[PDB]
Amino acid sequence: VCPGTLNGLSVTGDAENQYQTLYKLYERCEVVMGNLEIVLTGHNADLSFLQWIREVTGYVLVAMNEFSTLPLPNLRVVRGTQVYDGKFAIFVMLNYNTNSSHALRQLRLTQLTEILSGGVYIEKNDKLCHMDTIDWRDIVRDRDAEIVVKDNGRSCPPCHEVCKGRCWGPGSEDCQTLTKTICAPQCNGHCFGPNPNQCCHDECAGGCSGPQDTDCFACRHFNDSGACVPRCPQPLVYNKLTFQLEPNPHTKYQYGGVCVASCPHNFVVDQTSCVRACPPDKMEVDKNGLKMCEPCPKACEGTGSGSRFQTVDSSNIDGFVNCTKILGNLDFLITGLNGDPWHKIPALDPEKLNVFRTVREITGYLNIQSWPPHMHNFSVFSNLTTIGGRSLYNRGFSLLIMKNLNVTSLGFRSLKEISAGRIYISANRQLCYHHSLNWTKVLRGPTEERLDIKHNRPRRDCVAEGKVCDPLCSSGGCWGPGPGQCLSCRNYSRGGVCVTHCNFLNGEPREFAHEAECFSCHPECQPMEGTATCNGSGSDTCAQCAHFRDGPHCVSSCPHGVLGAKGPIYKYPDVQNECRPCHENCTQGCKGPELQDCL
Amino acid sequence: QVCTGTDMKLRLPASPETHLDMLRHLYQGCQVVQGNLELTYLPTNASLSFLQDIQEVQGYVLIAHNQVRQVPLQRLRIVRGTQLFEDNYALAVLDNGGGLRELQLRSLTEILKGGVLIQRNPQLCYQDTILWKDIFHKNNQLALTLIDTNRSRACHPCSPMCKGSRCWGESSEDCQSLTRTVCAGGCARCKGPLPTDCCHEQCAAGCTGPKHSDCLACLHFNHSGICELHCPALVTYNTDTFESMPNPEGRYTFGASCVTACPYNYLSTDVGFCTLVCPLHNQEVTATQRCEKCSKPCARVCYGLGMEHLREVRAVTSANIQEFAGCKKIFGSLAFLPESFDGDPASNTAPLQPEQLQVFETLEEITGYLYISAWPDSLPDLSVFQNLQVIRGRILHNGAYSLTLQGLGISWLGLRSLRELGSGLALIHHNTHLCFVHTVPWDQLFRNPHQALLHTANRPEDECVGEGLACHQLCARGHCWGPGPTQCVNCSQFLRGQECVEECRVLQGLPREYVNARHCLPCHPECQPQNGSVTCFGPEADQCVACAHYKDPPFCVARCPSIWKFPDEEGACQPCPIN
Amino acid sequence: DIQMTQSPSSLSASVGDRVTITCRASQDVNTAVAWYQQKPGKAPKLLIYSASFLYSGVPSRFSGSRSGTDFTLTISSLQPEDFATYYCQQHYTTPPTFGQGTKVEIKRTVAAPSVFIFPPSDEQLKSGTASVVCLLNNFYPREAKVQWKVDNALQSGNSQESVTEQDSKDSTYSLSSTLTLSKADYEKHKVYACEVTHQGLSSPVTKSFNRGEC
Amino acid sequence: EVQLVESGGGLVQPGGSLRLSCAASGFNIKDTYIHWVRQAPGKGLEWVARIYPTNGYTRYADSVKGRFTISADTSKNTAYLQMNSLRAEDTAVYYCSRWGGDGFYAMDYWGQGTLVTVSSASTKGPSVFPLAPSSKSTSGGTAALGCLVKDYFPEPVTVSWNSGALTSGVHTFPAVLQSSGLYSLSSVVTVPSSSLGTQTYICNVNHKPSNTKVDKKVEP
Amino acid sequence: SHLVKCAEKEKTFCVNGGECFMVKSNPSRYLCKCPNEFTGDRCQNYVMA
Ligand SMILES: *[C@@H]1O[C@H](CO)[C@@H](O[C@@H]2O[C@H](CO)[C@@H](O[C@@H]3O[C@H](CO)[C@@H](O)[C@H](O[C@H]4O[C@H](CO)[C@@H](O)[C@H](O)[C@@H]4O)[C@@H]3O)[C@H](O)[C@H]2NC(C)=O)[C@H](O)[C@H]1NC(C)=O
Ligand SMILES: *[C@@H]1O[C@H](CO)[C@@H](O[C@@H]2O[C@H](CO)[C@@H](O)[C@H](O)[C@H]2NC(C)=O)[C@H](O)[C@H]1NC(C)=O
Ligand SMILES: *[C@@H]1O[C@H](CO)[C@@H](O[C@@H]2O[C@H](CO)[C@@H](O)[C@H](O)[C@H]2NC(C)=O)[C@H](O)[C@H]1NC(C)=O
Ligand SMILES: *[C@@H]1O[C@H](CO)[C@@H](O)[C@H](O)[C@H]1NC(C)=O
Ligand SMILES: *[C@@H]1O[C@H](CO)[C@@H](O)[C@H](O)[C@H]1NC(C)=O
Ligand SMILES: *[C@@H]1O[C@H](CO)[C@@H](O)[C@H](O)[C@H]1NC(C)=O
Ligand SMILES: *[C@@H]1O[C@H](CO)[C@@H](O)[C@H](O)[C@H]1NC(C)=O
Ligand SMILES: *[C@@H]1O[C@H](CO)[C@@H](O)[C@H](O)[C@H]1NC(C)=O
Repeated sequence: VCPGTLNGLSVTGDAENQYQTLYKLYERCEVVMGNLEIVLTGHNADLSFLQWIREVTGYVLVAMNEFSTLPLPNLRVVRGTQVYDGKFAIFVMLNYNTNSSHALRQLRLTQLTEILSGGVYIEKNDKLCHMDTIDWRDIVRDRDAEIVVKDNGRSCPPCHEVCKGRCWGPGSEDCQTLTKTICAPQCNGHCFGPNPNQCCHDECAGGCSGPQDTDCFACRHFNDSGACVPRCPQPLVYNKLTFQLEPNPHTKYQYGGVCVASCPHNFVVDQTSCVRACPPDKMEVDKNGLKMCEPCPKACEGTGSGSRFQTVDSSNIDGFVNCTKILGNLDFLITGLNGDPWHKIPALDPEKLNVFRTVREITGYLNIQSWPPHMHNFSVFSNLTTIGGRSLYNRGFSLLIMKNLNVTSLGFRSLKEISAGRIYISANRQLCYHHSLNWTKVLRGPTEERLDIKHNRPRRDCVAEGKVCDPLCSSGGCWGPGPGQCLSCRNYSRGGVCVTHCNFLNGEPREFAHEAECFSCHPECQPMEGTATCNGSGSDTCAQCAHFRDGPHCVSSCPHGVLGAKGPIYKYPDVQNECRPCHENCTQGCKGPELQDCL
Repeated sequence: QVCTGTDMKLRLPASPETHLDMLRHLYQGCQVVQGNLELTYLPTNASLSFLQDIQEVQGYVLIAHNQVRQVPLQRLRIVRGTQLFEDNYALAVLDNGGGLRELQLRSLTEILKGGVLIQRNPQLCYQDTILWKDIFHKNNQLALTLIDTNRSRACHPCSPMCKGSRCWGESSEDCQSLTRTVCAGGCARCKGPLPTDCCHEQCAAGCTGPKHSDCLACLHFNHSGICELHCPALVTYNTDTFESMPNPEGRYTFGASCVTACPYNYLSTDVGFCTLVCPLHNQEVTATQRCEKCSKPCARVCYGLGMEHLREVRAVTSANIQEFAGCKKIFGSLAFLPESFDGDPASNTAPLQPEQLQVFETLEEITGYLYISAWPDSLPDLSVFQNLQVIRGRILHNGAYSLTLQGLGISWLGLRSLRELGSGLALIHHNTHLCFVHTVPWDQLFRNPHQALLHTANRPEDECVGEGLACHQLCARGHCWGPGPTQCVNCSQFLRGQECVEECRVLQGLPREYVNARHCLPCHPECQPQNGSVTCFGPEADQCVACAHYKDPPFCVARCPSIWKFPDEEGACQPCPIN
Repeated sequence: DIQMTQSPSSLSASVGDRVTITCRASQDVNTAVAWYQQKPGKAPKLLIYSASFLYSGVPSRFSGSRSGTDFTLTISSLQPEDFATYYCQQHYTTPPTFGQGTKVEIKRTVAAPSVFIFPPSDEQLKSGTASVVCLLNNFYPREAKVQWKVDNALQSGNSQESVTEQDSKDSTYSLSSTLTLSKADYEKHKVYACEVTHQGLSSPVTKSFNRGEC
Repeated sequence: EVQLVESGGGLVQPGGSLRLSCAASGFNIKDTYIHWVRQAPGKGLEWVARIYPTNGYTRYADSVKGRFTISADTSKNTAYLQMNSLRAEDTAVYYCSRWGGDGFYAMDYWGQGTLVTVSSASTKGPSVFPLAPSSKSTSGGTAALGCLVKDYFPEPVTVSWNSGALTSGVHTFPAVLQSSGLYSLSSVVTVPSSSLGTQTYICNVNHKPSNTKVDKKVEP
Repeated sequence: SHLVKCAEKEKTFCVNGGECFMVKSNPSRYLCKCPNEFTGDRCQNYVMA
């Protein structure tokens, strides 16, 4: 299983670089989570490594290349979740050299059984044979899909006679197997034999080895522990006679096409389904560990796949104004800063990035591949507390920092956890202070295989130059050189900043401890010397009253003209500076408890 | 097309006289029975032709204690047996001795659950001729058959046309067809002996063709003509983007078919089921109703009989009368039995008193049925429920009745607020003192075509008229719940509020009023009565012709408020110079 | 329904001058009349209630009086800040009803506008249209005469104009006149010009530009 | 003093409906008379309706009887006005006000008002066409530069310079209705001619109804 | 081959030094040749590792 690609017809590097890229990605890939794109491949390419591909999630795009065959003998199902040109699941274009020296001759997709969505487009292939020898409607599920097979071959040979006129090539091994157009009337689907009793299950994608929901090659909807089902087991059982709904003791959540006992911690639960974000009329609500959709707050959407924005940009960034939680990914690409003339988009004023200083949560990945040259950090994300990892870059990484030439520190000082995905930090020639960080305290779950922090400023020099975090910080490291960037302080913290001590027994601004954080004492609290001033910021948590005592509370003075449940309250100070109620017949105060003491 | 069944089993009918009418109203014109089909205690020469339309029964079919020779259920194709009669029987024919001679269940080709019980029917000829094994669905079933052959009847052999000597009766049309035991391969149902005759797997009673659109009846579920495993979800899930989506083609599941919306009295749900019940941790919310999830702790719910801790309780007694205190809507039924007003020496439970029934004074809605077969002789009416507006009938007595009054001494109903009977039949009988039955606009209370009033042995209309007992002369159309001007449905003059009157006190009287939608509402207290003219135009102090005292613009005032104001020479409040 | 006639609908007085606004009720409503003041861009606010009484929070500059059905709102010293629409409203019957409303202008000397002309933007021309703008800045009174004569061709029916609110300091107005052309109508013309006259202008002023020169 | 905040405004088509609200703070609306008043463009004030939650009585102007319903929620301390069967002539700014006090019956409490536009026309974001300064925009020692905002709907559209940094010498001219059915707005600033090409002059046009923001630099 | 160079306006299509060229095809089809370190349809993204 591997991530697929999405470059369209474009390529990277020369023919060899492109080949090696194709090789490495699909070297042992069975299921392509994306498109299969083979463009400008030379005739000397060994593509036999593609032999293991069984399923393609998106489209298959083969164009402008020259090689004799396309070695995908085990490809059975093309899902067409992505359709090239919005029309066809399979593209075969211009697969020949104009000098006629080399050309594509065969596809040999002898196991191709079903295309769940999209049509087929095979055009301009001067020597491509046996394209009109395929009963394409046996393969394409959508009867309304367009199928184009035109300019393909001229002097091409007939199929082997055993093929009965249908083949993917000249050999007997190339004969096409029909699975639908030869079925009994009762089937309305693919079969594994001509009999009415040999029809494949409705939930079956591609062919099958039997009639059961467990006999199928691949599922159309959900895979429930081996069975292909239209849905996971529902929370309620419907009684068709009494119109009742009874509790279902055995439920599974819908998650990415597989039924699971419980939803992952970083996904919000819609009514029985793990979702990347709730429907437009619902909001996320915290319950017992899980988050749940309920009948809203600002729908502040992110960039990347599932969004119209490829990057934060001069025309996009204003959407994040007063945003505290980004519903999606967050890409910063080079063009998102330099500008993109193709769309008449101007450069982004770097200081507009300050708009992100209010964002605490990103539900997707954070991808920074470019950052303004005068900035040496990502302190603009200092307010970031968590990365969801519900959507992942190249289906793997939740945090990506690449080639930030002038960045020395990371920031994200408020960042506590990354719920999912891998971390990739590389080519940051100046990045220094990340070396000491204990990622096991931030990234949830096992991290040994998920951390890639290679090819950055050498630790030898980082340390040798003295570029280390304030030593007062505990094991776990810092996001930068300051105590305010410390993950966990050795002693106490103030305002989140690592400090040596609190002003408990001394110091004008007397404090008290709470969770190793220094908190100030009540304003009316009497400063103590040699002992703790207070055990709280309350008027009743101080060791001694600095002024006057009103019952349980220390006050600056005894109250006059205060309205309580009994009306206006007036109290006077005693010789002990304790407060007492004035005579009931007093005016605006008193000097004592007696009537004659009234003002 | 679709109606509900009944729940009597072998219990006698409350009113043998109206029993046949009951069945007709319930089943006439029905194709699908959302309930059990029960035809019991029928007389000879019964007009049962109304049953000819029935094709499917969701529950069981019970025919018992009938003197009829035949029951016209020729079109019945499926007995689904969701509920089964006794020892897992889908079909039961008992003690029909008069008595049945033929089954005539020509179209019956499928039973999904349960067996067949035919006993003590000393006329019946073909109970042991039918190949019940074929009728039983392929799926594992008890499929127990108890066939009593002690018919004591000389019966004719099946028609020559009935190859295999399998028939439901003596006619050629009665020949039994076989759909399973004659199939090729492993096909559950077929049109014939060939592989080409196999029916689609979603077909139940058989088919007219190979497609799921050709089914005679659906095995799992009927979606607008197409037999399918499930009703299309209202909301779907994208497995590639991990997102839920609205489904334009999504539908609600009602019984065994899709609907675009739930039928009246049924709740919609977010799972897409139509229910008579709102599941735990949810609320019933109006718009049309739906059941919504509780996001915050659920509100107090009052329950009636048949629900929760009262599920096993037969009637309201002094032991549980208090549970209805402060209730406006009761989730469940109410029932007042002789044991409710008499005592119980066993449980040592006191009888209900007239002053205790007052707990229902605040009651506006009953989700179940109201069954009153006993009532205090000190109460000439049911006015304790005068504020009752709606009876939903989601729970029915004997599966048929939502409002039943039997053996009461009440002279009139007095249920003036009652405006809707959401479902179920009404039965009023043996109320020999009860007059005001025919004075009620029952057609305005019923909502379903299958609803009707059944009545007998109530006070004779002639006696009511002879004594001059009738609706008030100001009562529109003569439609009333009782003899008083306060019990009238609508007034031909003015409603006043809760009493028909000739006019409002607009031109004459001290306590002057104004007209508002034929109601008579009081003029503001600060308003001056106008003799021979209109005192006021509304209830507010700025809607009067003249002030009773003096003005405080724009409103009339008795005395100025303390901006401290005083009554000036203008005859109006002005800000004071003394502060 | 009590009708309220308010007058004058327009007054003009210098700063520090005394200004009186009156309204006549169709009925004797005692003192059940209030005066409200609406500043540009703001909701109406209360000044005077019960005919003559000053509401707390309201500048002492205002007071009122009553004689029969005639009510008066008086300001002893008109300020620039008092440039607003005043309303006389009765609160005697229901509905409450308003008069037409009165505006008060700050009187000052007559002065000519500063006149200049803009060309269409390049991006606009590329959009298939063109807007040519002639603007009269900082003048009084608000009345002015602006004529479009492109290549001496007088334009009409293809222009719109707008007038700003009275300046809070100089008691002046500005006037902007926009001439609408299609790209084709713009191209066929070479010399665009705006002829402006004013009461405070001793000599008519014309500004112009050439297409392609900006 | 008290705080009154109107909302619920925006664009509605004729025959449709719009629900206005006005939140109150500093007092309990329950005990006072709640009024709505509307002002059509170019017109004076028209009284619409009142609710008096204490007894729940309402009154309406003849102009809205049978169409508008007024109410309030004393638990939300918020006033509401449900306007049905709206027509183009109902375009106005709708103000909320209250008669604070017991014997005091004048509108001492006022909000800001919200604009209700009733029109079959759909919304439209503005096109901004920056008007460069030149020797022909020069008068004495100063020169004008500006921006024209064309074809937007509905009004208003908010226009400022340099994100609000430049307000001095800035003159914004009230919108007019174009034959297109859309509105036109203009704004200019007069500056020392020596500042041209040196001082940033960006016209910032914000049209909420269409989620459209256009930033145009004005220069030769 | 099947390829031609982009027009000066079309060349704007590719970024980060990507070379713009076109397929000789009723609709215009843009391709870039990215530097080894760049990928994406316009060479807008960096290649990881
Ligand atoms: C799945 O559900 C659909 C929806 O209900 C269902 O379609 C319905 O089938 C019934 C037949 O069972 C149709 O009822 C007929 O409608 C025609 C209309 O002209 C009538 O003429 C028919 O009358 C016959 O029966 C009468 C008995 O009283 C005779 O007197 C008369 O002469 C005819 O013989 C009968 O009423 C119904 O109209 C359709 N509904 C729709 C919308 O088409 C479908 O059959 C179900 N399929 C399965 C497998 O369950
Ligand atoms: C449904 O999912 C199950 C896994 O839960 C698949 O079964 C696995 O298939 C792989 C294929 O190489 C085997 O290596 C595993 O050992 C299998 N696991 C088990 C428990 O058998 C199954 O093939 C999937 N079916 C479909 C149609 O997708
Ligand atoms: C990095 O974090 C990990 C996990 O918190 C630390 O490993 C734990 O160390 C404590 C020390 O007492 C042990 O009690 C735990 O059992 C260890 N956890 C596991 C999974 O082994 C690790 O020591 C930290 N490293 C640094 C430099 O702080
Ligand atoms: C919301 O946006 C406004 C825009 O000016 C800003 O002033 C305000 O501070 C923002 N509120 C926040 C960040 O909570
Ligand atoms: C982050 O970069 C800014 C750029 O001026 C700098 O002022 C600031 O001190 C840096 N923060 C840290 C922790 O280095
Ligand atoms: C978010 O930014 C505000 C800005 O004042 C700051 O006070 C607050 O502590 C920040 N929150 C986090 C999680 O850092
Ligand atoms: C009734 O049928 C049962 C079936 O086994 C038989 O044993 C019994 O003798 C029959 N009774 C009579 C009276 O024929
Ligand atoms: C009484 O009948 C009249 C007939 O028009 C109807 O308008 C009125 O609403 C009815 N009153 C009641 C209480 O139904």
